[PDB]
Amino acid sequence: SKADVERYIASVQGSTPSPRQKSMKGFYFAKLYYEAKEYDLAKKYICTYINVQERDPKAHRFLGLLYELEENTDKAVECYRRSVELNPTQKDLVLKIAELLCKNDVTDGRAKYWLERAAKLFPGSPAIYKLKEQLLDCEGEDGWNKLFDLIQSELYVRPDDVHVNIRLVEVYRSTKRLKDAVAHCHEAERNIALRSSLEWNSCVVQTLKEYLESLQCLESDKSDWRATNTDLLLAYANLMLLTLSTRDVQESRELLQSFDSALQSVKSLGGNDELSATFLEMKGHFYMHAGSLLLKMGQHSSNVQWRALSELAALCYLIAFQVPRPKIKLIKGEAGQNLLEMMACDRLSQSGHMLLNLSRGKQDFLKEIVETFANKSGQSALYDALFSSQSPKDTSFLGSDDIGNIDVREPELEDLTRYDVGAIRAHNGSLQHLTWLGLQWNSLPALPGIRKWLKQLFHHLPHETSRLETNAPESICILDLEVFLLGVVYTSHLQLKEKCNSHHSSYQPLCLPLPVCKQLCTERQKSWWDAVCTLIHRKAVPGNVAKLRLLVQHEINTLRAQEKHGLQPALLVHWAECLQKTGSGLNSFYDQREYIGRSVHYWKKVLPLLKIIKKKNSIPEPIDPLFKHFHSVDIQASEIVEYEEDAHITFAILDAVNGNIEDAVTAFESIKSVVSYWNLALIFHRKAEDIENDALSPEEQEECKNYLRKTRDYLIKIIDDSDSNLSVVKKLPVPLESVKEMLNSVMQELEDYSEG
Amino acid sequence: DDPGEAASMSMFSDFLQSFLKHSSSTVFDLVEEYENICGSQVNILSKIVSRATPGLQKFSKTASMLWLLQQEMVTWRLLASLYRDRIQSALEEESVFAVTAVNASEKTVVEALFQRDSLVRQSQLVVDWLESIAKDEIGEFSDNIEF
Amino acid sequence: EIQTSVATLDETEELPREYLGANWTLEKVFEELQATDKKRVLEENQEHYHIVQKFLIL
Amino acid sequence: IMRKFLASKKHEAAKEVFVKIPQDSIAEIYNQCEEQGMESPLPAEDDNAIREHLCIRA
Repeated sequence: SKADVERYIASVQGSTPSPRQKSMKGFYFAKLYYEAKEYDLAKKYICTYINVQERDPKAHRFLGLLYELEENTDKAVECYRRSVELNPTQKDLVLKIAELLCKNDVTDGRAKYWLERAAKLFPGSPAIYKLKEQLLDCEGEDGWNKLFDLIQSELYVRPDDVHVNIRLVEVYRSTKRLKDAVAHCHEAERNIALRSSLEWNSCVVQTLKEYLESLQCLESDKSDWRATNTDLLLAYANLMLLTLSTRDVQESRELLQSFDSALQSVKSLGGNDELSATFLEMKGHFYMHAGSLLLKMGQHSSNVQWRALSELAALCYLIAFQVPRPKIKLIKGEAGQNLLEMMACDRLSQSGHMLLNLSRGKQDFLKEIVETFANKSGQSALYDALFSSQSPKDTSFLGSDDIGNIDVREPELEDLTRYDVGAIRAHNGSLQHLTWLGLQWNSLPALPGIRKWLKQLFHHLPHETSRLETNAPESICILDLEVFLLGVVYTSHLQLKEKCNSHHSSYQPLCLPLPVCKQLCTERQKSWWDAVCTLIHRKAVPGNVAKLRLLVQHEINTLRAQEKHGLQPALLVHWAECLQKTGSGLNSFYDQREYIGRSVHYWKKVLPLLKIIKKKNSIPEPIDPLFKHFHSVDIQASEIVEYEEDAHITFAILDAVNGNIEDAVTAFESIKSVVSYWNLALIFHRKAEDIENDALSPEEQEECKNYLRKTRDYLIKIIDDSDSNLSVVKKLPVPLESVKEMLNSVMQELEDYSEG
Repeated sequence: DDPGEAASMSMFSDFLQSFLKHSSSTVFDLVEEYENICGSQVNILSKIVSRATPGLQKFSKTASMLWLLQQEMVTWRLLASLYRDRIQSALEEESVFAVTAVNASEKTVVEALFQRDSLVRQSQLVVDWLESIAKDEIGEFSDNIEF
Repeated sequence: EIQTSVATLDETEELPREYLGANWTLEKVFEELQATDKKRVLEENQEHYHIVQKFLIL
Repeated sequence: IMRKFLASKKHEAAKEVFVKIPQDSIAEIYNQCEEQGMESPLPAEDDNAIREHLCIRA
């Protein structure tokens, strides 16, 4: 407090004899008064130091900062100016003089002169762009010319996302340079860091309208009007994606009703040009965004029945699936990934996965939708829910559409497997999109195509890394990214389960649409993913490379289950299970051995943690964890039997996949699970396939028949245990009927071997 | 004809295969490898000039090539320090709202100065640089001094 | 910095005012390096890498 | 180059250039049309060029 600074300065001015030695402590005395907010006592003690040390730039800078905290602009500037005179290395203080002059007087030739000096010390600086902008808007018509040349010449360096591109388009539109405004949009839209802004897309959509509102009946304009409507419908579809994701329900209505109005003006152009092609695809995006708006209404509308919103949303996704994918001929020169192919695959992925999240666990569900709503009553119920009955249906795209020519076909999973491989190109490997697809596939019995997606996004990586107890970015493989995404999906799925453990409805989807599903992954999971992407694709900005490396080198300890990893036991089981089920699902010894190798790595990290819980000890949680612990999956004291069975089964599977067959047989015959019996049957059937039947000895033929007998007599045990206990069928990795398909074969393979 | 003018003919590929190994996110690793390439050829040329009979006028180019690549080596060393500091400072300057302690010693005023002051920090990187040149000219020799 | 921040007491001798009163800049050092009588330094301060070293330091 | 050699009465040098053009090339110029968002013949410089190479062969 003041009184402690006063007591210290009293005893320190007692322990000082001469006046000049008291002044020589004045800098120190002044800082202590400033740290009590005693600003005039700070001023009084720094001036009584300066009057004994006229040439310290730090004492002058401290007196300037005290005048800045007294709003005394030119005295702050004069003490800063004097500090620049006494040490010219202070580039920062040259810029701080330009701040406090342009914030005092915009006409001041000193403001313009100190900005001149700041620019000549920091080119490419948004703080210096902003201090020029503030002078040149005040230089009038003579200002406007200089402001145009400034905007062009400092855009050409790429600071400043969003702002300067909107301010340029304002200045074109106010001067009625409308084709110049649209031509700037035609260049600026090539920047992905503008296409992500709601503000930019709002300006683009409104600039394209104001240009159409200036075109005429001329045969030039019959081409300009085509481009500008293709641009306008694509800009509406991206603005609608952003508005669904970032704004309210009513903000989403008024935009969708504006997009409906812009489809209705193009709808007359029955033809075969790229506006005819864009219009067809944009019917698909309109109904996808309308189905997204109905489920976004359900997310907030506390008094509304989820059936009516999800029925009208299922109709919307059925239309948004059945809109045919563009039949492009992409040409042998154009390295441009076609936008209509990527947007059609993102549509067919999102509408297809949303149909399967709404039909889930029902019968005739898409037929409830078609027989009730694929008609002009359903067309009204859809319009009167989306827009309300305040506008005409005759003047609307939706209100005058067809929705009667509809198919009843559910989305085929191999078609989705090919549309995700387009959607992930549109989303550039975004973790929110990869987690969203992961949760849709985690609603099905088949595994997500993560290996397809990762070898598409990171094709310069090895699949495994022979250095698992290391954390360097130079040792990353696909399996660290596969494990990472499996953990982001798992921790997102449990944080959906535990929301649905309240008031969930059979007409509410378990996963909401991508433009409606709030953030799934943590900013730490994302900060690792975005840093991995930025390092591998070498987008790493200078200096920041070191921060990105240190962050990436933090979570590789976590992911590979290294020293003090802090993971939940059930997440390490889920990683072992998913890699085991993926490894055996591949026609490749090298892939099997890498996948099952990484599964066995996690099982050999699980067995120690189980041997904490089997004593009724807890495990230490991280205060911030990369993957959350969840008490709705914390391992119970009984399950520590099965998580000590399946671990050794997975060792015997890896060691069979090593060629360690007699170790693996000994392991399986010691474990005596039905999963062990199935791997014994496969090992002994393979030991009849590895006998080349072109004139064998009777000794080789009788060991072959003894392998077929060992196979038969282990396939039988799987029937014995399964009709003795109908739970055992749920550890079996195949249909019980395919145990009988193989057993019938292995009996024919023994009885045909007996008529000679 | 000079050996030095024949021996340094690789460095135009060697710098290229070093550039095509790196990126804008490994742009200092590139200059540290450029110093290792120049320092390797300075080592080779020194291991030729130290074997020339004094006054054999052919080795004039070998000695000029040694000094040229020795001054190049330390100019890559200079670049690898000063442009690292200047990029780190330009990424930290939004953050450092420091406060001095009432009870600080000379050491901890200077521990604060070398954070506060890029002119003092870059001036010491020139001292460290110039002291490293004199160090590399001393090498193994300290224990060969008869008194 | 030390004699601005570390308030010593009862010390009655000065460090020389030619060194305490020294204004420094990087440009100045590379003018003083061109005012020197040492002819060697004046010839080395004209060769290609010593010129690059001045400009990289600035 | 064949137009230059034929006008220069260098019929064998024109035949040396005719052998530098591989005999698949007329069909390869159609292969490069049908895959990728072109027309039914390869463009109007190249239809005329195939017609000209067929004149030179004749």
